[PDB]
Amino acid sequence: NCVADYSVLYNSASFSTFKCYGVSPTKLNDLCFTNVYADSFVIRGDEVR
Amino acid sequence: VNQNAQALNTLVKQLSSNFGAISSVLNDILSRLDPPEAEVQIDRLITGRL
Amino acid sequence: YRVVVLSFELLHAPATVCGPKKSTNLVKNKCVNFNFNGLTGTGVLTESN
Amino acid sequence: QIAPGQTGKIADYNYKLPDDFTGCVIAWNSNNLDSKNYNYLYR
Repeated sequence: NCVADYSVLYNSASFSTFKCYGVSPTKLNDLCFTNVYADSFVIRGDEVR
Repeated sequence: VNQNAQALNTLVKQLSSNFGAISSVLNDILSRLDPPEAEVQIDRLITGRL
Repeated sequence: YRVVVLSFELLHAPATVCGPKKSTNLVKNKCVNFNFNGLTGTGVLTESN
Repeated sequence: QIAPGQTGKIADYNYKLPDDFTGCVIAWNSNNLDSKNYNYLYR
């Protein structure tokens, strides 16, 4: 039920990776979704791959 | 006349096929992906449609 | 490492999470480029029966 | 960001390659020579 400005996220240098697979990240401002789910957890840095 | 119809109908049902691309619709690929990756997928469509 | 995974439902249903873009007024009965909900194309728009 | 067709702060605003770049990107650590330092400007 909202507007998601993905440019705010993608422009952040805090991210060590910002890897978009089934979409290209510039298109996130052009697209629309019927659901979005954020997953959220901690791992060791060698396990990000 | 039935064979000239089955030919055009089956030619158009092959627009619904993916050929293993991420979508059957060219505009979906061109909405979802930037050109460096979209061209990898559209070449699936041009290979399968041709 | 703090991991966020933004899973997207690209599946066909009503628009629910959207990109940071202004809509514009709909034109009927004339040739127009269009986008609805990221469904991009070109066409003539008319009242359906 | 120093590759063909990339996006990011350099790949938009400072240095961008064509999607079909022919050439080679050669890079090395220079902390031993360039660090002191704030004369290295970017957008």
